[PDB]
Amino acid sequence: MLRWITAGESHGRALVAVVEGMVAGVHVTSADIADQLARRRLGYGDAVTVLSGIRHGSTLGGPIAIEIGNTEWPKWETVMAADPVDPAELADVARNAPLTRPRPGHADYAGMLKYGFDDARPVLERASARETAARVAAGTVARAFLRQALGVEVLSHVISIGASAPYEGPPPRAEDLPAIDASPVRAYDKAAEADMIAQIEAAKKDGDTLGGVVEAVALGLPVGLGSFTSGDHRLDSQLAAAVMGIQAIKGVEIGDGFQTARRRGSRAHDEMYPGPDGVVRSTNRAGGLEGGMTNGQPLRVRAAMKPISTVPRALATVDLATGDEAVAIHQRSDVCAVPAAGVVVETMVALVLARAALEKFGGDSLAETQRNIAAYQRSVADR
Amino acid sequence: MLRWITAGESHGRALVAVVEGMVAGVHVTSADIADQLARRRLGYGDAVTVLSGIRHGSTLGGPIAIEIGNTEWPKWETVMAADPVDPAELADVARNAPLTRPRPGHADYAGMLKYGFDDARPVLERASARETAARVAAGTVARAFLRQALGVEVLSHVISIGASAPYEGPPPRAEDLPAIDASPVRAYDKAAEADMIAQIEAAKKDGDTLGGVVEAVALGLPVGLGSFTSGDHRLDSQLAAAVMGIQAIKGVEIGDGFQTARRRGSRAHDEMYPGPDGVVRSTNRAGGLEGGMTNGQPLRVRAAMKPISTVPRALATVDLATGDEAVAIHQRSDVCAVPAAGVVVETMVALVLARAALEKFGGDSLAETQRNIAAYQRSVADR
Ligand code: NA
Ligand code: NA
Ligand code: NA
Ligand code: NA
Ligand code: NA
Ligand code: NA
Repeated sequence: MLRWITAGESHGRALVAVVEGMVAGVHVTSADIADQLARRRLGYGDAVTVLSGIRHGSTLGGPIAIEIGNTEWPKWETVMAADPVDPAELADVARNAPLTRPRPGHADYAGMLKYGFDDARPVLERASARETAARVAAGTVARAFLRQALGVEVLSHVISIGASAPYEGPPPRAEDLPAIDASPVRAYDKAAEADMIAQIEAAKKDGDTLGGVVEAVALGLPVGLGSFTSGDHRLDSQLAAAVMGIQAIKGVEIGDGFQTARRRGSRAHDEMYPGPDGVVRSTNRAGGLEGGMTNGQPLRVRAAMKPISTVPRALATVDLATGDEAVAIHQRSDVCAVPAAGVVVETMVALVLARAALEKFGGDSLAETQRNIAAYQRSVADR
Repeated sequence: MLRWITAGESHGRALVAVVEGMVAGVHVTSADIADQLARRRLGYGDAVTVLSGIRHGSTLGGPIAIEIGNTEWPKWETVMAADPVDPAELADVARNAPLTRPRPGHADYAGMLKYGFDDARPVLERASARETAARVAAGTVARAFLRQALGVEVLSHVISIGASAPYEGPPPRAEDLPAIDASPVRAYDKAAEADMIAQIEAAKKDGDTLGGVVEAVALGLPVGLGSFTSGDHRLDSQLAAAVMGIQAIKGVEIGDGFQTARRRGSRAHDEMYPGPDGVVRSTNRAGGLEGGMTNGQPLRVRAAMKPISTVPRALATVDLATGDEAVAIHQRSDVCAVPAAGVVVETMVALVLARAALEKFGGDSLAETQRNIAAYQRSVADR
């Protein structure tokens, strides 16, 4: 089974992603990884070393380990040293001071209590969204597989930021990605773009921060990934887990999501009609999933992100050392990370889709998986 | 690790739930199970046999197997026979006729293609929401554990059905459950109740069907279930998987969810203040989770359900046998199943919470787990 794991602290030496269970023969390079890491850095308001699992630009079949360096490591090499440091030397280092005032909205408080820590540092170092870089590295392998095996593309666009009027037009196609990635807020629609940029400008002036909604779209999927046989096998379950597990995400929808719940059955679903090469539909309210399976239509997954950067001077907290009232201090200064969150959602979607495809189509090498896919597609067409 | 699995077809002999990894010593009976199954039958518009794992009303520590009979089995005992039946005898049975016209919105089409079936019967039998009965049986064990180990209660109430004005007042407490369960639409609020009942009456008159939004609330949780250490360990990920995997669910939110994404950082989070016995908060926008962990506040999980019963004569489909146009025929006749969906969401929430509690607190018997919980609570209080 395809599996992924990330490791690293925000201010540690490096991050590591390991992907286990990918077939041999998938073409992927350090340059591909770096490119996706560059996309994760997009938005208005990462030295890669492949350590294992890839040879001469082709996966080997074994575990793929990717390291992502921390460029600021020299500043942190004592405070975040793996090995013991003389506590007296450490006592003279201002950077190593105690963080005992948890930020509302973050892991700090619950993580400190959970693990019995008197300092937020060990919590925030691992909880931080810097970890999504390691996710994106892993996701690159999944992306390559999906394209080479299935001709599938995963992209995203931003629906809303702050109080912007949500973009409710049709989703983009793959060929629209260059224009989206060139948008300061990775919007597909120019009117929504302007509205969102205005929201960011206003927040920036007010010294405030914003969240937003993003949509990942996966195109070209075969019918029948996921299953109806149990709750855990439904692809929507799997996608929900992968997307909700992203830092700052507080909601996930498939297709028209919560709006579908307000609609009558007569207008809620996607009717089917005859076509040359199979059943066709004129709507995709379902967002490409029915009964837990891909149905041939674009997969559409939406994620709601809370504002992720803490606001200066606004939020009351408690100094856990004393029990006294305090005010929370920020660790990040960006007004909005929604555009980049879209890229992270793409990654998580790709990983789940790749896993589901390997579950159905099997194989130990790409050529084998491809034969299996072709035979399945033939069997469907011959219906 | 606590694990659950369901088995059964809608018109098979019986359903089975198996729960593995529950501690010995939890008090739970067949009558408790039947009571929760009765709750699953609530809403305006199940013979239980415990086979293993419980002795004299106390769990044994091994796998708990619960069987739920199908009262209509005699009608289906040939059509759904496990063993071969003479195809000629079968050919004279109208009930065994082919279902080759997939219902929009259901598993039928994708499941037929996935598994190479020329009949929807094997798909709809397993995909059907009758399977949620087996979930509720399993969930009863989880509920008992949560109450006995942690004093935790899980309940639900309905937010909206069809185009009703959503209830956005405060959530109920445990002591409100009798009033909610006595409501025809399991609403906490009388004004919202009337609005929802009107929606159902209008749909019923029009020969249409409805979906809706429900909120599960879990009260009394300790701080620090779930973790920030990876995407899969975040409790919101786990809850999202469990809830989105329920039939007909198309969206999941934690706390204020998608609305949080429209708010500024200054008004999006729950500030902390000093209190006698620990940090206190005046808001719960987060819905009881921060950084993937319980934070002490009520857990609030919302689920969006599409309308789940097919509408007579409305939906075009295709006869897969011929390629000809057709109109979809329904398998269920209820206008709205939202109130009951709430009960199923409670179950899935309970199962995930019980699993997370056993992960942190360990133990093989309830008394052992309880000692571990008490010691943790003491250690927190002694901060
Ligand atoms: Na780590
Ligand atoms: Na190959
Ligand atoms: Na679409
Ligand atoms: Na079964
Ligand atoms: Na015990
Ligand atoms: Na609350």
